Parts: sequence; C-alpha cells; structure tokens
Amino acid sequence: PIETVPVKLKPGMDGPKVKQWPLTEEKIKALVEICTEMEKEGKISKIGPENPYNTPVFAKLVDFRELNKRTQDFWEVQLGIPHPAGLKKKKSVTVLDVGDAYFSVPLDEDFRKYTAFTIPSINNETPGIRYQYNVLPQGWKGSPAIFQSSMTKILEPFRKQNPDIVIYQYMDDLYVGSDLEIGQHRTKIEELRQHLLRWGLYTPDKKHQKEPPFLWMGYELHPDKWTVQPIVLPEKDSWTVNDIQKLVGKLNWASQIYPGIKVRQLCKLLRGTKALTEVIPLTEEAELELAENREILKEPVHGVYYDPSKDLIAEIQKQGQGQWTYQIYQEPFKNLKTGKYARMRGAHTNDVKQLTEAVQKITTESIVIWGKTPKFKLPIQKETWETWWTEYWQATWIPEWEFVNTPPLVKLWYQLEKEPIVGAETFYVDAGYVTNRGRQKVVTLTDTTNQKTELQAIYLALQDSGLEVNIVTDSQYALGIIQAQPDQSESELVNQIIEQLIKKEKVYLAWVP
Amino acid sequence: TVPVKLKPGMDGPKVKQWPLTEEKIKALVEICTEMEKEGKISKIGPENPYNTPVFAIKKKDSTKWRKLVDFRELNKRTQDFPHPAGLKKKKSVTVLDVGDAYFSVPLDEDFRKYTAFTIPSINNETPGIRYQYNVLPQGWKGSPAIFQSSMTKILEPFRKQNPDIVIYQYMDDLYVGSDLEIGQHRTKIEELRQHLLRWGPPFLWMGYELHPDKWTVQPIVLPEKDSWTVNDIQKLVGKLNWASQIYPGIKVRQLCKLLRGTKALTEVIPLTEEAELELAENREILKEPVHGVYYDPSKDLIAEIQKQGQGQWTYQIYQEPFKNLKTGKYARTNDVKQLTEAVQKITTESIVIWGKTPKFKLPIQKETWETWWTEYWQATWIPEWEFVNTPPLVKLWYQ
Ligand SMILES: Cc1ccnc2c1NC(=O)c1cccnc1N2C1CC1
Repeated sequence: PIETVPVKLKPGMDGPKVKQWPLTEEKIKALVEICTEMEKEGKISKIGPENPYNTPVFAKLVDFRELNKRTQDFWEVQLGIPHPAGLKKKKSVTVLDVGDAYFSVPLDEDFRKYTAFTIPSINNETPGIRYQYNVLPQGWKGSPAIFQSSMTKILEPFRKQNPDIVIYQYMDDLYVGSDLEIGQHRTKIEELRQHLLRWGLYTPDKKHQKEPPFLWMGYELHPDKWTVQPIVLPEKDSWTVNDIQKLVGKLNWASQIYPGIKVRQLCKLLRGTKALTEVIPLTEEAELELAENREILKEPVHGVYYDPSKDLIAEIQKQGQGQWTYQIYQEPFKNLKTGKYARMRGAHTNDVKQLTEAVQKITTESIVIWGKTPKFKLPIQKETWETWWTEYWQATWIPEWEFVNTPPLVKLWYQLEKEPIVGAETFYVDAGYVTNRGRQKVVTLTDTTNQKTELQAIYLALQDSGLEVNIVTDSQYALGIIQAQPDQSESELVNQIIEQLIKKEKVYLAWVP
Repeated sequence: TVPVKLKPGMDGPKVKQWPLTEEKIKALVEICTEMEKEGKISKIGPENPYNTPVFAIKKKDSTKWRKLVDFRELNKRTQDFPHPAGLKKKKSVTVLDVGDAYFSVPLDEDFRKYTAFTIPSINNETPGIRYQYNVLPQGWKGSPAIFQSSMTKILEPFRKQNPDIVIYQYMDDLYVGSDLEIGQHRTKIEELRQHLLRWGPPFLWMGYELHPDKWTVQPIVLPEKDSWTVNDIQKLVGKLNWASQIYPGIKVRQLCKLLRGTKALTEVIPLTEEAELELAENREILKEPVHGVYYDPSKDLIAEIQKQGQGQWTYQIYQEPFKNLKTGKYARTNDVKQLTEAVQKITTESIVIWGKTPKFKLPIQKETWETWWTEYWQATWIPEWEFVNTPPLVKLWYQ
C-alpha cells in the first residue's frame, strides 16, 4: 500500500492515560455499530487490555488534544500557498475531492498503541471494548502532514508519465489542469482517479465533480482568467466602527487586482473612536471615496495568468502623499496582478526612499510568485535617483528600470549645500539663535520635548533668514533628520521646516559639539 | 562513523527557507539530484521537522553553481570539539576549497536529521523537495573536526617536504601561505593540488593570493590645508573631540579659541602659533593605532561598515568599542555587490589573522540584502550579521 511514517511521542513522555466520559446507552449503541463497521475494514482493531493508554470518545469524535500535546512536531503542513497570478493558463482544470483521505493511510505500527480508546459497556461487569487505530485518525497532529506527504509520493509517478498534466495538492482537494482537448483531458482525469484508486483513494466521478470557475481562498479561478470572488459594497446610512473596519478590510483585498481603490478617507473615520459599535457619520470626502470605490467595483476586472515565455513588467505610480500603486504585467494593461504600498519606514522619508522601498517589496513578491524579478517602469530619472543614492548613508540597489514620464514624477524638493555659503548670514542655534550680523531671538516653547526644542530653533532660523543661510547646530538629532532630506513627516514641525527648506535657494547645515 | 551531538538540552534547527529565484532553484535541483544518486543526501519524510536554508552561488571564472547551506544556526548548537600567527606575515596566501573532501566520510546516523534542508518551489505550486545529509556536509562546523585526522595524514608529507609553507584550514577552506616569489608560489600551489589528488581541486578567490604582508591600519586623518575657514575649524574640533575619546592626549583648547565669537562660517582664520603646535601634536598622535588593544580570543569579533561614496567604504574590526583591532578601506557595479565583496574580503582577513569570522553590522535593509547577496557571494562560509542605521557623524569621522 503506502509506506509508514515513523512517529514518536515527545521525549520523556508517555502516551495519554485519560478516562472515558460516561456515555449514553443510545450513544454507546451508535459507537459500536461505527466501530464494528470500522474493524471489519481494518481501520481499527480490538486490543488486549495490556494497553494502559486511553483517549476519550464521543458521538464518532475522538478527542486527541492530549495525544497531540504529547506527539512529536512534524514538518509544517506548509502554509505557503499559490497566488493566482503565478499560474499558467490551462484549457481544462478538474477539482478532485478526496474522501476518507486520512483513513486511507496507515499509521506507524509502533504508534497505534497510543491511539487507544474505549467504548463503555451497558451492563456493569460486562464488556468495555478497547481498540486502537491502524490508520490516520482525524484530529490527530500528524495526519495532515503524513497524508500530504504520502499523497505527494503517489502522484509523483503518474506525474512523470504525464509531464503535461499539472497537479496542485491542497488539503483534501486536488486541482488538475491540462492543455488537452476536453476529451483527452477528461480521459486522463479518470486515468488519475484510477491511479488513486489502486491505493483505494476515492475521488468523485465527473457527474458530481465541481465545475469552474473555482472559488478558492477568496478568488474565482477559471483556467484562463482570474479575479477575487466579487464584492458587494453596502448601502447603509449608519456606519459602526466595526462596519468600517470590515469594509476597509474587504477594500484592501481588492487592491491586488482592482486598480484605484483608496481608503485613506474611510480609514480616517476611525480616529479616536471609543467602541466597536460606535456610529461615525461619513464625511464629504469619505462618501466620495466610498462611491468612487463602489463604482470601480461595479465593473468586474479579471486578471490574466502567467506566460513564462514573456517578460514581466512592473510599473509604479504615486497615488497620494505616502501612497503608491503598481501593476505587474507581460502585455500592456494585461495585468497579472496589481497592488498598493503605503508602508512608511521611519518617521520621515522622501519619495525617493519610499519609491525605492516600494520596489523591494515588489521585487520580493515576484521572486515568490514567478521566481524572477520584473523590469520596472518608474516615474523618476536616473539623475534624481543616482543623486540621492550616491549620497545616502545606507547601501541600496534597484534592478533594471526604465524611466517613464508619467506624472507626478518623483524629485528632490531641495538639497543642502555641500559647503558653507559665502556671504550668507550665519545663525548659531542651541530655543533661540544668534547670527554673525548681531541678530537674535530667544523664543518661548511650552510642552516641548528636548528633541523637539532643537528643531524649533532651526525652524526659527529658517524663518527669519533670507534665501541663503548657513546654520550651525549642536543637535546631531536634527542634523540627521534634515540631512536625510525628508519631504514628508509624521511631525508637523518638520514639515514646516521642510517647507522652509524648499523655499530657500541654498542652505547649509553644520554641526558642532 | 563518529558520534556527534548537539550542545546539552538543545534541539535541532527549524529555520524558514528564504524564497528563491527559479534560476537558483533549478541549479539546486540539478545538483541535489546527483548528490542523491551518489547517496550523499537522502529525501526525508514529514516526521523530520528540522530545517536549514539552502542557496546556490556561482563559482568565479568557472561555469558551475555551488550549493551553499546556511548551517549557521546548527553550528551554534553543535557540541564544541589552533592558529598560525605566522600566516598573517606570510607574503602570499592562496585559498583552496577542500569542500568535496568531506563527502567520502559518512555522518553519524543519529545526527543526520539535523541537516534537513529544503528546496522550494515557485509560488508554492509543489510541496518542495526535502533532504538530509548522509555524509559530512560542507559548511558544518563538525565536518572539519571530524575530518581533521584524515587531513593531517595526507598533509604531513608536504608539511615536512615543504615546511617553508604554512597551511591553515578553516571550514571548507585551506589557506596556504609562503614568502616565495608569486611565480614560485603558483607552482608549489598547483603541486599540492595533485598531491591531494594522489590521496584524494579549486581555488577560491580567482586563483589569487592574498598579500596579508601588505595589510595596514587606516589611521584617522586630518585635512591638511592652505587657509582655514571657521567651518573648517569647526569640523576639525568636532573630529578631534570624537577622536579624543580614543587618544586622550589630544587637546583642542587652542583650536576652540580661534572659534570664539559668532563669526561667519566662511571667514578665513589664520591660525596662531599655539594652535599650529597643538594641531601638529594631535596630528602626530593620530599617526598610529592607539597603544594597548589586544585580541581576546574569548570575545566576539565585530565588524562595522560605513558607506563613504563613489564606491568607497570603511570598516573597522574590534571587540570593544573604540578599541579597534583593525581598520580598512574598500573601493569597487552597485552598492550591494560592493557590500558583499567587502564582507567576504573582511571575513577572509579575520580568518587569516585571528582564525575566526566577525559579526558584521550592515548599512542596508534586510529585505534588500536577503534579496541580492546570494548573487555576488562566492565564499563557502557565512558570517553572522545584523542590520543597522549608520550615524552621519561616524561616516564623517572616517576616510
Ligand atoms: C487552486 C489552484 C492552485 C494551483 N494551481 C491551480 C489551481 N486551480 C485552478 O483552477 C487553476 C487555474 C488556472 C491554471 N492552473 C490552475 N491550477 C493548476 C493545477 C492546474
């Protein structure tokens, strides 16, 4: 039949010795009919009360919590799953369901002892039937793995005699596609159900098998196109904090295919909310957004599948301050997948840093769906990039990319002078300043942190100065912040400074102990 | 087979496998499929819960892929089992990859499960091939030790028939030193190659010689300049101050004095006599590594790098802050490529000098690093590493 996977209990641990709950003569009756049907099929077998282990049964459910707590760990039933975009179209695709899947496979002979349970007697000093499993008990720790594992082992053969047939194994289901004519396709599928039958693995026949599209893990899978199972936007007039959370949630999921989905305004609605059932009224911008999404959703878009023969193009756009959108395709607008990126790494950044980070995310994502990186189309020119890169303290790398003139283009809104500016006033800051020209202002700040006091000073200087300044400061903090040439900030003060900076012609910042 | 065990109470590794590019994957498939046929490795079942990350790297001016197994975690949990201070003085050293030697020695059957590794599939469309080693694996700290004996033997002839040569082995590498002429060297090297074939072969680093005899410390430097502006001086004092924490003999008193008043940055300042002499001394003080720093073998060897620019980097190897065992420079491509090349370079030096690898501090983002390093990596070992945010002031204070 199939090999047997050697199991073991965790070290220094004995099998489960737990008392069977008192049953019912009505429930005892059913268990015995079930356990007898089963022993005639070999799945189980009466044991000699030589066995001191026991696992609770009820009505047929067997509670293996305890055994599981004592059973060795197995290799992950792998939680990584395919993304529809990484698929190559097939003409026909058949979903093969598996019944008794688990019961179909044996169990390490030396382990069965541990799977013991007892069917109580009806009369006091009469029986009290004892058994053990010879197969894979559902609810058991190792079943899913041994199964998958074993399953895998079986298809391998068939798989090599049919390199045209593609098979994905997912829990008790089994997706099988091919580029064969419906007929030869339907043929192999039986060739398969057979191969699986030689190991007594029941799969339903074509009459009952499920038909396409295939609604898998929130997707709608055909053999030539893909989408996420369509979504309905509520038309409520009263919105609960929870309602919004759920909506936002759903909205996201869309983004991997539906281009243009925004949630900034809906998200804003959560600020300060005090209970999952609190009702928040919609804002003008919020409903505008909701409607725009609703609209975008009305029209169903479907994603195309992967054609390894062709290149992968990734194209990125700035959709807002801090928002980026992208799409990856092989043929123009012939999307495989789309997506957004709002991740802000650091309290302050610039589009260059952000765009670059956006590229990494994408890159990573591709090596995973396609095992290769795409050729990028970006709204920034090499000169701008290089400039930044070249002068940033962190090592960075962007693959093959083509500048694409799609506004808004990303640029550096300002650059600090690399050397003091000749004949430009010199401000010395420590909340107040002093210039070489005699000017000064010692201002007042309340509720200000140490770090935030420093930045205030600099702001002053920037304020009162002309289009060219030299600014000396002892704050390594501030220096750092500004030297990173951010253009957006979580902090308001910064943003104000940033505004100054951009206005200037030439600015020089220096540090002193 | 010799019994090997994990350190008391420790279990085997269960590290996730970083996703790989189809290219790298097929290379590994091709490779592993033949390692199986040769019974070096064996497919394993679900009852094995362990795992280690594998990667495919390329051989230099060679057309084959090398399989690299990140046995870092494992090596840390494997039971514990010297070093020629003469090597670092040798004029020439060549590094060889004696990795394939290990494959003739079987691995204790009960340790095997710990070497489990996995070959991923693209987009998780297939479970993923799983294996464990049957023979000593390249990269495992146990393999050299376990092979030590068999090594000394086949090496005792050349060691006495050519004791002008120093030979050091670190993991899969053999560091062969000498003072001969670069032509005599390359020859004696080639011979050892067949002398190893007799008793059975690659060189790492482009069939090239490290010239450790030519490794020096990058002293801290000061701008020598015609006229000195206020800015110039401010930078000067700042640099000095930092540097004063290392060399306490440094005084800035006079320099700081040319700075009284709130003068324009660009205003030139002719320096006084006292100032000039104070600089002279400080300049003299920095002419050499600080006295007192010694290599503690019981401590971690740390290595920080800084990006300077134009393809230039600065590193410093130490055990205790400010107390540098070595400082260097590296100059060229792209940032990453360069970075990796520096790491490998800096590691090789650490091995040669102290026979140990450093713990790097890197100026890059993990995701980016995880993504590209394997592309330019060629070494057979893998240093440890963490990711940091270099301070603009430190980059300033070097090169
Ligand atoms: C859920 C799933 C996971 C992985 N691959 C597939 C599927 N299901 C499909 O419907 C599918 C669609 C298009 C191409 N391959 C597909 N299949 C491949 C097996 C024929």
